[PDB]
Amino acid sequence: SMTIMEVNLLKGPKGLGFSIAGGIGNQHIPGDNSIYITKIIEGGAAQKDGRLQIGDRLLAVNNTNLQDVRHEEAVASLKNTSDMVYLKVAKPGS
Repeated sequence: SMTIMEVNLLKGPKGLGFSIAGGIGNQHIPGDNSIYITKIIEGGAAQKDGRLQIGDRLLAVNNTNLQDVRHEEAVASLKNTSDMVYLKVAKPGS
């Protein structure tokens, strides 16, 4: 089974503060189109909160499922969010 966590972040003065890779046409692992968190930016909301980690797979932002999307669409979904943002992640499985 998947180890799933839900994290609600307030963007704040420095924003959510994490980078993502992966996506359709931009695979992080061969055969895997998942979106992966690759950096936690110093000073951002993700760092302050502490729950998100490099290596997490970003499953959804609010009501938008990101399990099989283009990287550009995943980035857009993160930017199309208001001050409180629901993030659902899978922790490393393997």
